Amino acid sequence: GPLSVFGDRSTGETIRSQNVMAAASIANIVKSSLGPVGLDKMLVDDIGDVTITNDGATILKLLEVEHPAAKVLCELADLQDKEVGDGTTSVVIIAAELLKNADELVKQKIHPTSVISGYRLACKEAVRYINENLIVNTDELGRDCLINAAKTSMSSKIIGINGDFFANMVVDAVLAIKYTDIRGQPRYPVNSVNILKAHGRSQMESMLISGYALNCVVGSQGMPKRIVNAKIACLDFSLQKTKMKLGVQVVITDPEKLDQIRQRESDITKERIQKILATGANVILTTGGIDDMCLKYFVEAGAMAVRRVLKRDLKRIAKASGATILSTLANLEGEETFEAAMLGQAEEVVQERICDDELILIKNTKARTSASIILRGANDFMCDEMERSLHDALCVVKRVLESKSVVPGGGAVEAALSIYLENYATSMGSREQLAIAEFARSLLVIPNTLAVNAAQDSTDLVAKLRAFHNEAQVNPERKNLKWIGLDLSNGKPRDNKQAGVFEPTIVKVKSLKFATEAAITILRIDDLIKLHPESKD
Amino acid sequence: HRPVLVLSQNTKRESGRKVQSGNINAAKTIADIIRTCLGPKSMMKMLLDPMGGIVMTNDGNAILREIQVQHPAAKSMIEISRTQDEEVGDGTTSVIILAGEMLSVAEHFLEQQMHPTVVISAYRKALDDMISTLKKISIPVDISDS
Amino acid sequence: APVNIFKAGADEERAETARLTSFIGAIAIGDLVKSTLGPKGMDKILLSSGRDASLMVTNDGATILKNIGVDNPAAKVLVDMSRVQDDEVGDGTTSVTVLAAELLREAESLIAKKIHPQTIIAGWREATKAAREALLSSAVDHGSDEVKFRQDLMNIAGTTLSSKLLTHHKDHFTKLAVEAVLRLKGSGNLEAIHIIKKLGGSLADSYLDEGFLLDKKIGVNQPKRIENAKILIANTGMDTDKIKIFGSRVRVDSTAKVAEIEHAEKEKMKEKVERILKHGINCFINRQLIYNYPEQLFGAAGVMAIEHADFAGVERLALVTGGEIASTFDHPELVKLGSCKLIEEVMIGEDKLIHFSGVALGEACTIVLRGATQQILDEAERSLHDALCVLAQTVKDSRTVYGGGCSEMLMAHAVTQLANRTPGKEAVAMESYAKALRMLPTIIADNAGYDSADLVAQLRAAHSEGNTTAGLDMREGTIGDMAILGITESFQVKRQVLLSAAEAAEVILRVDNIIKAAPRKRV
Amino acid sequence: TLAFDEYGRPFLIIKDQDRKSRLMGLEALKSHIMAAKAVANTMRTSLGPNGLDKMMVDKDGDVTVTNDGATILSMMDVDHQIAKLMVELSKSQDDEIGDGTTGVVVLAGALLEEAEQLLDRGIHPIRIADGYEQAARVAIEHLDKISDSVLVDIKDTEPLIQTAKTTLGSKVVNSCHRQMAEIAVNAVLTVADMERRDVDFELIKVEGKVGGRLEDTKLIKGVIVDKDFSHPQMPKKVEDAKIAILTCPFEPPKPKTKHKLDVTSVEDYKALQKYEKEKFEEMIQQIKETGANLAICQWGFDDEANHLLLQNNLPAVRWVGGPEIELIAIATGGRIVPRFSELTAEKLGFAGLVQEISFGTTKDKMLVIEQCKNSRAVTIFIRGGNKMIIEEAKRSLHDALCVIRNLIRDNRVVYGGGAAEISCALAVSQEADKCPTLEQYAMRAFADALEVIPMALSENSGMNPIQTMTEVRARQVKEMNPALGIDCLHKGTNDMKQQHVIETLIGKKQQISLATQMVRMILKIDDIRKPGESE
Amino acid sequence: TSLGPKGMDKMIQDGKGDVTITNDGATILKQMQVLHPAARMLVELSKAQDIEAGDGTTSVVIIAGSLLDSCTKLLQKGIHPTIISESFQKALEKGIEILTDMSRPVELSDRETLLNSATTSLNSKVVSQYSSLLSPMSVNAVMKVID
Ligand SMILES: Nc1ncnc2c1ncn2[C@@H]1O[C@H](COP(=O)(O)OP(=O)(O)O)[C@@H](O)[C@H]1O
Ligand SMILES: Nc1ncnc2c1ncn2[C@@H]1O[C@H](COP(=O)(O)OP(=O)(O)O)[C@@H](O)[C@H]1O
Ligand SMILES: Nc1ncnc2c1ncn2[C@@H]1O[C@H](COP(=O)(O)OP(=O)(O)O)[C@@H](O)[C@H]1O
Ligand SMILES: Nc1ncnc2c1ncn2[C@@H]1O[C@H](COP(=O)(O)OP(=O)(O)O)[C@@H](O)[C@H]1O
Ligand SMILES: Nc1ncnc2c1ncn2[C@@H]1O[C@H](COP(=O)(O)OP(=O)(O)O)[C@@H](O)[C@H]1O
Ligand SMILES: [Mg+2]
Ligand SMILES: [Mg+2]
Ligand SMILES: [Mg+2]
Repeated sequence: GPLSVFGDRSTGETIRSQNVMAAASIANIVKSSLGPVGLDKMLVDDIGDVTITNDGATILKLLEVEHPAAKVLCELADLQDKEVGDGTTSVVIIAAELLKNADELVKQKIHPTSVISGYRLACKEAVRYINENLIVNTDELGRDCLINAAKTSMSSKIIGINGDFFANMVVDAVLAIKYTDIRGQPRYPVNSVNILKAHGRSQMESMLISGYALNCVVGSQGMPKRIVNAKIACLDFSLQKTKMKLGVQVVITDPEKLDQIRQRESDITKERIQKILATGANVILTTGGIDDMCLKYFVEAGAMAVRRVLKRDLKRIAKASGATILSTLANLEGEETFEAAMLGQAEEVVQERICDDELILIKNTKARTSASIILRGANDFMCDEMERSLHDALCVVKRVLESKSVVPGGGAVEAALSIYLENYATSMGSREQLAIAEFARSLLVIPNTLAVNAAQDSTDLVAKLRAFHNEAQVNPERKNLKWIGLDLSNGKPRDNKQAGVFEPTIVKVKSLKFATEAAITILRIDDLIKLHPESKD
Repeated sequence: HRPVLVLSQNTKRESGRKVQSGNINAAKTIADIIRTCLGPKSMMKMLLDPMGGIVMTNDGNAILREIQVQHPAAKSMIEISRTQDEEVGDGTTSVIILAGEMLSVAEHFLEQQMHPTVVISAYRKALDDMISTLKKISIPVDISDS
Repeated sequence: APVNIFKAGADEERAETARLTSFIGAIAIGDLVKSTLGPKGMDKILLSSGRDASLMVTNDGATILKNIGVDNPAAKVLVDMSRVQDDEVGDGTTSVTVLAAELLREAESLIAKKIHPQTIIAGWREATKAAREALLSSAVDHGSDEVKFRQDLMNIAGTTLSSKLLTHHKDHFTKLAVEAVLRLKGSGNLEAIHIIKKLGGSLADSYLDEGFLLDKKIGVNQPKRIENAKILIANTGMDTDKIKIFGSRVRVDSTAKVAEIEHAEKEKMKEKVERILKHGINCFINRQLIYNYPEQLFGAAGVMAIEHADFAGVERLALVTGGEIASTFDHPELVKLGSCKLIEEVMIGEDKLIHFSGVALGEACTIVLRGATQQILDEAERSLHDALCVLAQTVKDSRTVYGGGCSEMLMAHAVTQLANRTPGKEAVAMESYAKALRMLPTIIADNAGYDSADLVAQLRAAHSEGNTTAGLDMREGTIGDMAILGITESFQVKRQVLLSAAEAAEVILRVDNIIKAAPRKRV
Repeated sequence: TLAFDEYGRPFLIIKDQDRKSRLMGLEALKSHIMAAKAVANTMRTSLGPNGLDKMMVDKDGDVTVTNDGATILSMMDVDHQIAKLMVELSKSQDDEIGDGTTGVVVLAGALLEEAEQLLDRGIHPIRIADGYEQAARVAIEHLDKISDSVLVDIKDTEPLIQTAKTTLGSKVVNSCHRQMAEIAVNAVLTVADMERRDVDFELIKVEGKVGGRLEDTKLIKGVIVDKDFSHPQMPKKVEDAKIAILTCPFEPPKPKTKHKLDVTSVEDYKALQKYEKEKFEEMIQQIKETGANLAICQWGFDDEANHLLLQNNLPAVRWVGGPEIELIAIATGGRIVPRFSELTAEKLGFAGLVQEISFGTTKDKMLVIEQCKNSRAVTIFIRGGNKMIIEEAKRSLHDALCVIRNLIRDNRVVYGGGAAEISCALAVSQEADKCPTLEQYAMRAFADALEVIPMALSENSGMNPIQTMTEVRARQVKEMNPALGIDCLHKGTNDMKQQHVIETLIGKKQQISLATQMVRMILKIDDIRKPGESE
Repeated sequence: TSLGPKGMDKMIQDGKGDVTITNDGATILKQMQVLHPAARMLVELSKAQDIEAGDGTTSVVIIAGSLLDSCTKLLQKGIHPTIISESFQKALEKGIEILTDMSRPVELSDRETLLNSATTSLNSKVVSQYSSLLSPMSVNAVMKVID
C-alpha cells in the first residue's frame, strides 16, 4: 500500500512549517547580538571551555544543529567570512525572515515558484538601486571614510570605545601592507597581519608593531636577545646532525675508518652553519629544528637563531624584509654558496617582555614596512573576542580600499529598499507582486532589531525612519534624506552622512544575494524523507 | 524507537535577566571567598589538592587556582587573578574584590531599565580618569638608595 | 487482508492456507482413529500431562475425539460430528470419522485438477441421494416370526462387540446384551440397565443379574432378608423436615413448652411412619436420607429401610418391581406396591449389595461387570454401552443391512452406476465419492494384515454382477456371504454414517477463509 | 520543530503527543480505501449461490462456519475504525431488512474503489459524495419500474416460496431447498397481523437439537419446551389436553415480606400440620374442578405435591422459562393464572397431541404439540448432523423469515441474480449525459461500481466477469430490458423471470441507500487521531 | 509533486548524515532505499532513463505507476496477465508512430532550436531563474566538442 521505506516520511505543510521554525530557532539566537546595542553570548562546551563571542560566524560554527534547514543558515554564516568578513549576523536574520514571510504566502495557496521568481525580481532590483544611490567614493572623505567605517564594525563588539584608538590602528595596518599586482590592482592582503594575544594591561596598551611580531622564543639562553642592524636569514631545513636516508647505509669493513664517519656527521653539519654565518647574518629563522650541537655556533659568534617557526610566518617575514626562502643548496652545481646578496634586512630584532612569555619583534623590516598588532586584554576570554573583532575590522577597510564605495549603515539601506520595492511591485506586478511586497517587509527586520536591543520605541522609531525615506523618493526637491538612519543612544532618526556611520557596499550587496539564494533552497522542501541512522547494522 | 524531531539537541538556552543578574552573583561569590585575605590581619586558608597535597596559604592567586568551578562567569574571575599574578607580584586579591564591587554597583543600574552599554561607556570614561589621578599623587623613588 | 493487516493479534488466510489447514487437520483426525476401525483394529490409551490424569482407554471414536482437544479449527467439526453419532445411534463414530476424512482426502486430490469446489458439493449431493437408495432397497425387515428376529439381534450385538475389547467373549456378552434389551419390553430409556463395575475376576465371570442390585445397606437393627415382601419406595423427607413455611419460629415463654414441642415433633414423625406401615409392607426405599428417629420405628416393626439410594435409583426400582414413587402417604388404597421374592444381601468384590431376587414385572436389569483392572472395566462399560444403544433402536427400527464391508460396496456401486450417466464436470466428483466409500472396507481389511488391494477388488467385481450380500470375511481372510456368516448392522446406524459424513464434508469443503480471533490469556 | 519551540522551551500541546498518530496529507483518504477494499474483497467470494463459506473462530475457541455478512463482520477482532463502520453497515442491513448483508459491503467497497481513481484526477471528496447522492437517486426511481406480487396468504403462496428460495439458495440449506422454503412461508403467515402489516418474531421460536438430519426439520404449530415431569411414572402422551397454565409454585403460600411466625403451644404446632395438609389438597382439587388434565408451572414443585398429581391423573411440568409459557397461552388459547383460586374453565388452554420425544440416547425429551386450534405462535425444530449445520440453519432460516416480513411491509419485488444492478447501472449512465456539467465523472463511477455485484456472481460461478457482463448489458439496450441476470448452472436461458429469482424491492432499495451514506461518512474525513500503543 | 515547472524538490536525509536536495527522478529513488522488492525495479527504471536519455526520469515512474494502476481493474475482470502484456505491446508499437507524426526534423546548426530545448529541462529545477545564463552555457559546451 504505502511506501515501504524504513525511515520516516512527512509531506504537506508539516515540513513547510518546520523549516521556518528551524530558521527562526537560529535567528532568535543571533537577534540579541546585532548593532551597537548588541550583547555578547557565552559558548560553554562539554569539556569546560568557555567562548565569549558575538560574531554570527563563531557562534553558529560551534553550535550543534540537527535539522537540514538549520545547516543551510549555519553554512551561510561561514561563507560571509571568506567573501566579505563582517556581514555575518545580518545575513542570518534576513534569510530567516525571507522564509517567514514566504511561509505566509504559501499558506494563502500561492505557488512557491512565483515567490522564488518574485524574490529574484526584488533581489536584482535591490542591487540596482544601491549602486545608483551611493553618496561618494574615497576621494572626497579621504581618511575620514576609513576611520568611520572601522568604528561601525567595532560598535557591536568589545572594542567599541568612544575614542579612535582601535580605529587608527586598523587603518594604519591596512595602509602599510599595500601590495600591488598586475594590471593596476592595489591588493590589501589582511591575512598577513599577525594578530597576537597576551593577558596583560588594558585595551589602551595594544601595541602597533610596525614590522612583524614573531611568536617564538630564542631557545638557548646564551644568545644576544637584541640585535641592532640585523640581517635576517630565512631558511627551511632542520639544523640537526647529518642523518643518512633509507637508501644509504654505513657498512664498514675496516675498524680504522669507523671514527672518521662518526665525525663526518657533524663536520658536514657545521660546514653549512659556518657559510651562512660568515656573510654577516645575525638572525636565523628555521621552520625545521636546530639541535643542541648547532646552538653553540650562534652563542660563540654572537648570532640569534630562532627554531621551529611557522611556515605561514616565514613567508610574511621574507616578503617584508627582502629575504629569500632557501630550502637547500643551489646555484648551478655549487658546493656551498648560499647567495649571500639575498639576505634579509631589519632595523632591530628585540625580544621584549610580554607578561611572562617571550616574543620576538622585527622593526620596520627595511624593505616593505609591514605591520603586526599585539592585543592586550584582561583574560583569555577577552583576547579571543578582541582577535575576532579585530579580524572583522580588518575586512571592512579592505573592501573599502579595494571597492571605493560605501553605503550608510544603521538601517539606512533597508529603509530605502523597503519603499522603492513597494513602488517597484506596483508597476510590473501581476501575480508576483506579493513576493516583492514581502521582500520589503523582510528587509525591515534589520532596523527593527536595532530598536529591540536598544529597548527603544519599536513601531514608532522605524515608522519615523521610513517617513524620511518616503519623502526622499516621491518629493524630488533635493531633500537628501537617503542617509537617514537610527541613533540608538538617543532614539531618534539621524543623518548617517555627518554622524560617520559608514558600511561597505558589498557588506549589503553580498548579504542580499546570499540570503535570497539561501531562501530559495529552503522554500523547496515540500516533501522530506528522513532515513533511520545506520550505525550498528 | 523513533527519534524526536528536535533542534540543537542536549544543549541549554538562557537569556534575559537570569544571565545579567546571574553573572553578578557568581562574581560576588568568589569575592566573598578571599575577602578575609587582604589586610595585614588576614588568616591562612588550608586547601586540599586532588594529588593528595595540602596548600596552606593566604595569597589570593594560590587560593583561586585550587578551586574548580562549574559556572562560566566564575571561570572568568580565576583567569583575572592569573593575569595579575604574571604581570605584578602582589596584585591578586585586590582585583577580585574590586571587580566584584564594580559589578555589585552595576547590578543596581541593570534593574533601572538601563542598557549595559551605557554602564560600560561610563566605566571606560571612569577608567581613563583613574589612571590620571594616580600619576598626580605619585612620588619619584631613588633606586640607588638601599 | 494479510496485506495491510488491520487486526490486533488475530490472523487469517484466504484460499491458500484455508483449505490447506482444513485438509491437514481433518485427515490427521481420520488417520488417528484409522487404526481402531474393524474387528482386528488396536486400541488407544489416552493420557494427560499430570494433575489427576485419569487414563481412560477407549476404542470408540467419539470418546477419543472428545478428550484430545484439537487446536485446529476445521478438525473440531469432525469432533462434534462423532459426538452426535454417539448421542443418536451410539455406534459408527469411528466409521463416520474415517469416511468424512476420506472424502476430504479425495477432495484434496481435486485441488490440482482445478475443479471448482461448488461442483464437488453439487456432485456429492447427487452421490448421497444415490447412496440412500442403495441402503433402503437392501434393508431386511423383520415383523412376525420372532425366532428369526432374536437370531437377528444376536448378529447386531456380535458385530458391534467384535470391534471392541470383548473379542473372545462373544459366547457370553452377546447374551448379556440381547437379553438386557429384551427384558425392557418397551421404550429404550437406556437407564434401567444399571452397569455396576467391580474389580476382581475375569470378564467371563461377568453376568446379567435376574433381579436388581443396590447399595446403602439395610439399617442397623433391621432384618436383612424378607421372603415374599411388598416393596414400597418413597421420595419424602423423614426427619428434620422444616415443613414448607419459611419464616416460622417457636416463640414460647418457658423451657417446659420446648419439651412439649419437641415431643410433638417426634409424634408427627412417628405418625408419618405409622401411615407407611398401614400399607402392609416389609421394605422401604427413600431417595432422601433417613435419620435415627424413623430408623428405630422401621426396625421395631420388622420393616427394611434403604436410605438415599440414588435420584435415578427409585426410577429403576419402580420399573423392576411394578409400583409407584408414592411421596405422600394418605391413601393406602391408591398406592401400588412392588413385588419380590428375596431381598437377601450378596457380596460381590468384598462389598455387600442388596439383591432384589425374584421380582415381578422386571423391566430393568443390572450388569455386573468384573475385570482385571479398572482400565478394562472402563472400556467394557463403553463397549456394552455401544451395544445396548443399537439394540434399543433395532427393536424400534427392525430394518437391518449387511455390514462388514457389504453395505459400503452397495453404496459405492449405486454412485458409480450414476456417475456414467452424467457429464464430465460432475462425474469426476462422483467417482471420488465412490472411492471414499470403498476405503471403509479397505481400512478393515488392512488392519488385520490382509491384502487390501485385492480383497476390495474382489468385492468390487462381485457387486458389479449380482452378489448383493457379498462382503468381507475377517475370520479367514476371504470373500464370503454376509447372510450365511451373520454379519449385519442396523439401517439407522449405517444411514447416519453416510448422511452425517456427507453433511460434515460439505461444510469444510465450502470454507475458503479461516479468520480466527485473538485468544484470551495466551501469550 | 515538534516537542520544542524556537526559543528553546518545550512545546507540549496535548498529553502524550509523542505516542500519537496524526495523518492529514493526501494518504489519509488512501488509507480508508485500502482498509475498506480488503473487507470487500473478503466478502466478494461469499456472494451468490456459489459463494463459499467462512470459518470463524471465537476467543473461547468455539468455531462457527458462517455465510451471512452480518455474523462474519461482527465476530472479527478488527481494530480499525474505517473497517468498524463496515461492521455496523452489515449490522444495519440485518436489523432493517436482513437479506443483503453480504452485498451491502461489496457495494460500499466498490464505491470507494471507483472513487480512488476519481481522487487522483483532482475531484474533491465531498464533490464525489454529492455526485453519489444524485446518482443513487436515479437507482431508487429506476428500481420501482417493474414490481408486482399476487400474494393473498390463502392459496397463492407460489410467489412466497420462490422469494424465500432466493434467500436460501446461497446458504447450506440447498439440500432442503424446497422443504425448508415452505417452512419459513407458513411460519410467518400464521403469526403475522395482516390488518397492521406487522410481524412479531417473538412468536416464532427457533429451537435446535443435534441428531437426525436436515430433512427432519418440521414446522411444529405450537411450542417446544424441555419437559420436566417430576414423577417418572407420569403418562408421556395426552390425547386431549385441557392445559391449566399457572404461575404459582406448588407449596404453601409464602409472603413477600418478613413474617417470623410464632408458635406457642402444641395446639399451634398441630395446626401447622393440618394447614399444609389441607393446602396441598386445595391446590390439587381446584385444578380438577376446572376439568384440567395438564398443568404448566413456572416455579418448582414440592415432593408432597408430586404424588398428588399421580393420584388425580394430572401430568405437570416444572421450571419453565419466562417467555416460554407466554408462547403456550397463545398457541393453546389459554390464560396465565397468577394464583390457584382464580382458576376456571375459561382460562384453560386447548391442545391435541401433547407428548415428549426422546432423541436417541440423550435425556432432553422436548415437547411436541401436533394439534392446535387457531394458534398465533409456531415453533421451528431444526435438526442436523452437528452443531455447525444447526447454528448456520438458525441464521439461514432467519434470513428466510425476514424476506417474508418485508413482503408484508411492501408487496413490491424485483429480480435478483445481478439483473437489477445492470438495469440500474444503465439508468445512471443515461442521466449522466443530462447533464454532464460537473458530476459526470461521479455518476459514471457509480454505474461502474453497481456492476461489481453482478460481475462478482460471474467470478464465483467459474465464468469470466467482463465477458458475461458485456453480453447481458448489451441485450437490455437493444430491446426493452427484461429480468436478465446470471446463475451458477445457468438453468438454460438467462431470464430471471423464468428461473424464479425474486428479491424484495425494499431489500435492494436499502442496499443502495445505506452503502451511499456510509461512503459519504468515510469520504468526508481528512484526519485520523488514533493513539499509539495500548499502554 | 516533483514534475513539471511548477514542481517542488525533495530532500532525503540518509543514515550517514548527508542530506541532499534533489528534483530529478533518478536521484530521488536511489536515495530513498525502498525495501519493497517490486518498488526497487522502478528505481532501476529511472536509472536507465538517466543513461539512455538523461531527461526521462521522473516521467518514467508516472507512466509505469499508472500502467500498473490501470491493471487493477483489468485483473478484476478475469483477464489473464499474458493478455495484458500482449495488448501493452500493441499499444507501444502504435504509440511510437503517433509520436513520430508529432516530431519535426531539426538541424544542429540552428542555435535557437537547441537553446529552447535546454531551457525546457531547466524550468523544473532550481536554476529556472538562472536560465538566461546556464541554458546558453549548456549549448556552447556541447556544440563545440561534438564536431
Ligand atoms: N553607530 C551606529 N548607529 C546605528 N547602527 C549601527 C551603528 N554601528 C553599527 N550599526 C549597525 O549594527 C549592525 C551590525 O551588524 P553585524 O552584526 O556587524 O553584521 P555581521 O554579522 O555581518 O558582521 C550593522 O548592520 C549596522 O547597521
Ligand atoms: N600596614 C598596612 N596598613 C594598611 N594597609 C596595608 C598594610 N599592609 C598592607 N596593606 C594593604 O593590604 C593590601 C594587600 O593586597 P594584596 O592582597 O597583597 O594584593 P595582591 O593580591 O595584588 O598581592 C594592599 O592593597 C595594602 O594596601
Ligand atoms: N464380524 C465382522 N465382519 C466384518 N466386518 C465387521 C465385523 N464386525 C465389525 N465389522 C466392521 O467393523 C466396523 C466397526 O466400526 P465402529 O468403529 O464400531 O464404528 P463406530 O465407531 O461408528 O461405532 C464396522 O463398520 C463393521 O462393518
Ligand atoms: N438462482 C440465482 N441466480 C442468480 N443469482 C442468484 C440466484 N440466487 C441468488 N442469487 C444472487 O446471490 C446474491 C446473494 O446475496 P446475499 O449474500 O444473500 O445478500 P445478503 O448478504 O444481504 O443476504 C443475491 O444478490 C442474488 O442476486
Ligand atoms: N515551460 C514549460 N511549460 C509547461 N511544461 C513544462 C515546461 N517546462 C517543462 N515542462 C514539463 O515538466 C516536465 C519535467 O519532466 P522531467 O522531470 O524533466 O522528466 P525526467 O525526470 O524524465 O527528466 C516535462 O514533462 C515537461 O512537460
Ligand atoms: Mg460398532
Ligand atoms: Mg441470501
Ligand atoms: Mg527535465
